[PDB]
Amino acid sequence: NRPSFNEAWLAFRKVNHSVADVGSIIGGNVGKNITGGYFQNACPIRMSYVLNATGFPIARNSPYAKVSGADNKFYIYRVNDMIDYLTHTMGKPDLIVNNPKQSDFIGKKGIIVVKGHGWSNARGHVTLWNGSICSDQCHLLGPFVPEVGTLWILP
Amino acid sequence: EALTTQYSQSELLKNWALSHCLALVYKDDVVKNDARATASAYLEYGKQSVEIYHEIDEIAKKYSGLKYNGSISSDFNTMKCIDFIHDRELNELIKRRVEK
Repeated sequence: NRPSFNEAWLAFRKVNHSVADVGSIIGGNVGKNITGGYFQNACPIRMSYVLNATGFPIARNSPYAKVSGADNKFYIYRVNDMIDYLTHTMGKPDLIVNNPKQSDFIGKKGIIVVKGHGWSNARGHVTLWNGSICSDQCHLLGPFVPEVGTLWILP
Repeated sequence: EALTTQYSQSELLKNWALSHCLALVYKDDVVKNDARATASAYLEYGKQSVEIYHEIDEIAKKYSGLKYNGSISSDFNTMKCIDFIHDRELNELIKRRVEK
């Protein structure tokens, strides 16, 4: 099934910090790659932490690039991989919206994926959504232009 | 708005090598962070496992550790990166990558 919304939001707050701090928190190969500067975008790593912390851990054999943490659990480090992973483990989203905006996602909570143009380091972002804001950053719904917004509701 | 999505896997790996080396040789925090961010962009669109970037770093470390001199005052760090991206082993490493 799916992680509870409350647990997800709690977990995410634990890693809602600078990528360096995320490195200190998770440790192991995650921390090591962050220390070395190889990982700068904490987004998929934060989401990985969420899944691993709420009873829906990423399998060692999921066909996505993973790195272990000190907990010996696994952390995806590419946004595109994280998005595909959700698409393939959670199934099909509860809501899909072209040219998404905040009002489109009102009154619903869970995992949100926004793809669009204008970023030089990624095709989009994946984070938590509580009905009015994102868990990290934040008022995504300005250089980034969202083309597609996708939500998996968390119970 | 950058050309990040237009590079081939091979080009991404070369762009990564360059940016990463620049992150290694420069002292200033803002610049170093900038080069790191840039590198991370190229890693995002890669299909390769993280170890290949570690290996690229090994090779880069062979250049960033060099002492360069001239008849003008400089450490010539920039050119260490430029010589590095011409490295034959770097190129062979990228060409024989398992994850194409």
